[PDB]
Order: sequence, then structure tokens, then C-alpha cells
Amino acid sequence: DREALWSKWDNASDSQRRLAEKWLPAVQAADEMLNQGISTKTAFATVAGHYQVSASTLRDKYYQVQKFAKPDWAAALVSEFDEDAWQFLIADYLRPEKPAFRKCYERLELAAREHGWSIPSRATAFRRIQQLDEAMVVACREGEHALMEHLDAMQWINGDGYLHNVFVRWFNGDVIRPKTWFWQDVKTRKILGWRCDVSENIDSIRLSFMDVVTRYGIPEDFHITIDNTTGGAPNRYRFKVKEDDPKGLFLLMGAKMHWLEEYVDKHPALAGAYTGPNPQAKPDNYGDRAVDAELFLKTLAEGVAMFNARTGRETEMCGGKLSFDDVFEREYARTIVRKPTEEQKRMLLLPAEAVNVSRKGEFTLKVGGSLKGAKNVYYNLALMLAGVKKVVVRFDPQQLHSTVYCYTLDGRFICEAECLREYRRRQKQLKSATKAAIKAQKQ
DNA sequence: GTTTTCGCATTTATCGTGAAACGCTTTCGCGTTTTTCGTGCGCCGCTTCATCTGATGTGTTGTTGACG
DNA sequence: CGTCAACAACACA
DNA sequence: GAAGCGGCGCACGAAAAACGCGAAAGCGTTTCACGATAAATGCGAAAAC
Repeated sequence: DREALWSKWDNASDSQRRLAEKWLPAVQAADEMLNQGISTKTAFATVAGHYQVSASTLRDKYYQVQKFAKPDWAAALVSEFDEDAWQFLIADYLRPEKPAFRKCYERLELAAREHGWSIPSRATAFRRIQQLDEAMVVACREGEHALMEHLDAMQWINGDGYLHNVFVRWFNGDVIRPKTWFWQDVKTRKILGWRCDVSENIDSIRLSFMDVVTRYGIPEDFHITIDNTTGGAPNRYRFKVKEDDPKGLFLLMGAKMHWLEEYVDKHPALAGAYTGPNPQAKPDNYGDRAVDAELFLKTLAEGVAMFNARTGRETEMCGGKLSFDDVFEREYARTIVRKPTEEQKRMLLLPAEAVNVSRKGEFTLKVGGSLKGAKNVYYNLALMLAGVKKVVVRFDPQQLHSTVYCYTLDGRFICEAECLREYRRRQKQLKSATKAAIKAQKQ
């Protein structure tokens, strides 16, 4: 078997291979002289004469390589210690603690002393630690497991969210860190739409999508991706909105569902609000520094515009020359899209949590929050004329004073109905009664 | 009686054989050689300490209140 | 007095 | 303002592949003997001219 021999040739150093290379023409030339029947003496004297080599060495090596085939002649020319201590050390390093090697080793020395174990050299120990596995380190921290056709413009869009590090004073006066959801065209990388709000919830996604399909339309083959590899909650309209299934609406749009920090967060105008990744940051300065919602949102819109308009984008489509806007304007004109009807757009208007319907076929929504306070009562004959107890109300905040649309709890449209700080005081009082009691318990 | 051929003897030559000697190449044998491989320690440079740590959304269950 | 329905908390992803 | 852990480079020593000197055995071609046989030459005698 020439496998072990050739692996020995292979594993040899460059210097060793060079040595074999140097020794090969001398052995081969020698073979020629003997074939001619030249005296061994004259042949070796001649080779040792022309080539600087010991005649005896050449002779000996020739006989050694004689038994080997000629193509392989080159390849021819080329810790006992206590397992308990070793196990103890390995056991120690693999702990999530992951102590320093030299110190863990010293501890091991103490244990070895107590048990009388014969330990190997620190260098040997660590060497063997390297020899263990890439997987073992992960075994200690569970780390690696945490890592592990033609596309038209508008054909495939990706949705992503972003939590801002900038403090903004919102429309309701509260100072918060806004969260914005963005829709991006996968091919051209152009941002097609966005919506910003006080927290992460479906509304910003839904409405940014609405912005995207209203502005650019709905393609005939529509793919949407949100990599997850429901929001709702009370009551910005004083009535709760909403536990639903957005999923159905997306599938209905004819969409197949799949599962700037420099421009916004780092813009000069917000410098008092953005703190930066500062581990130590004084909280005493910031209540005054929080920027206005209008300024933040304007800076955001301009940041998006500048991100899209930025040339020198290194992508296939831009070829290091054009901007996302250029390639989007170019490719969008080569795709076939359809505009959404008024009805479709209205079906996307916001869902209110189920309200009770009386025997008379009327129900109530207590309007408030960002809208003018009022207790709206809606009515229709179809509500009293068939089976219903609870009903989901779909509405446009701007049209609450006139027409809403009632749906059954399972989603079937029934008919439309015509129209015939509050809880924050409790929230604040609760806050004070917390803080005072908390300080009193701390002391 | 003179010459020539014919029969017998001794000496030398050579073969066929068998065990044998030399000379060439081939190996292995052992003393002294040469490289590679581990074990081992010491030094240098980088980085943290001079003050550091936990959540959210939705569903289900339990308890309590209201209603029959 | 008994049962049912809703609200609130805790646990889970 | 201070110190430790990690990582890398240099040296020692020892074992395993090695090297140069040999040397003997394997082995081929050649060796010598030894001896025996023929055959080639030696001599003489008898027949021949």
C-alpha cells in the first residue's frame, strides 16, 4: 500500500521534498550506467564526481528504493497521568464560570496535592484543551446554537423593525423612545414606507403596508417576508384596539406571506436626545433634552429620503454607481402592478374590540384619547333582525361620526351602522401610591 | 640386401565431470549521526478596574363576585 | 347556597 | 494609577530514522584437479621391392 507512503511524502516539509528532489536525478542517472553494464566503481565515482555526494550513501539508498516502484521513489526519499485530575480540570473549565486557565490549574494543583495526583505541564494541558473541540467551548456556553428565478421590483418586500435610542416627546406629552417599522424592496433596497409609534405593535406594520400599496400599488405576484426565525392592547381611541388576524388581510391583498441609525439616531439636531452607546450616562440631563415628535419625524423622513437617494451603493443593481432610487425607478417601470380600489383600502381601516349589541340593534363606542371625547352610539336594523350578541366594529377615525362597519366575531361582514385625562388620572395616582410606598419600604 | 608398410607401446592431451574457487553485487549489522518532536519556562502586550443588572406579549388558570 | 363568568395574576415563549 | 492572563518564541534532551563503514552471504560465473580415456605419436620388426 502506497497510501501511507504517499501521505508521508505529502506530510513532508518543503525542505524534505526539496531534499528528495535533489537526490532523485542522481539515483536515476546511476541506474542508467548500470544498465549499460558499467562497473559499479566507475559509475559511483562518476556520479560522486559530477554530483557532490557520498558514493556509499547513493549506493545504499539505491538498494533501499530498489524494492519500491519508480514513481514512488520520491515518497521513499522523503502522557500518562491521573485521569481523575484531567477529568477534574476539564470539568472545571466547562463550567459557565470559565475560570482563568492558570488559576483553575493552580486549584487543580491543590486538589492534586490532596489526592497525590501527578499532573502534566500547563502547556501540555492547554495544548490538549485546544485539541478537545470547537464544540466543547460552546458546550460550556451554548453559543454556536444561537448562531448556526427573476425578482421584479415590488415583487418581494421585507418588513423590519427598529428601536430608536433617541428620546422623543410624543404628542401626548410623554417622553419615550419610538419604534418604527419599515418595508423594503428586496431587489433595489429602496425603503417604500414607514410608520413610527410609542411601542411595537401590528398597527405600524399594517399602516406602513397601507402606505406602500397605496403609493406603489399591488403586484400580480406579491411576496412578503417577516423573519421570525400580535400587539393590540388598550385604547388610544378610548376604546380598545384590537385582537385580530392580520394574516388573513395580507393573504386577501394577494400577498404570499413568508416567515439609517446614522441618518436618524445620529443626526446633529437630536444630539441632546440620542445618548449613544454610552454605558455610563447621566439621567439628570435628559428630561430637558428630549426632542419634539415633529422634529424627530421630520429628521426621520429626511433620513429615509437621503438613504434612498444616496449614490455609490455597492450592489449588483447599482453597480457601484447608481442609488437605490435610480435602480428602483428603472426596475419598477418593468414590472406589472395594479392599483388598489377604495373598498380594499377601506377594509384595512382599524378594527375595534368586540362591542355588545342590544336587542334594538345598537351598540356603543366610547370615543376619547387623541380624538374629541364623545360617547358614540351606532345602529342598524340588520343587527336586531338576525342572530348577534357581540360585534367587531371597523372604522376610520375620521369617519367615526358617521359610518362604521359591523362584522361577526368570526369575520363575516354583516352591514354598516350609522351614528344616531380620564384613566390617566388613575394611572398617575397609582404611580404616586407606588413610589411613596416603595421608598418607605426601602427605608 | 635395401626400403616400405604394418603392428604394438608409451607418452601426452583433453574432456566430462564433480566439488571448489573467486568476484561481483546485495544486504544487514552495529556504532556513531542527524533531524524532529515535545515539554518547558519566561516575557510581553493588552485590557479592565479606581462602582455595576434584568424585561416583554399572550394565554391559561384560579379565585372571587354576581346572579339565579 | 351553588354555579358560572370575567378579571387579574403568574407562568411560559 | 496597576496587575494579571493569555499567547508565542527560544532551548534542551532524547528517541527514532540515518549515515558511513564494513563484511559476509547470496550467487553467478569461472576454477582447478584428478583422473581417466583416447589418440597421437614412437619404435621396431617383418614383409615387401
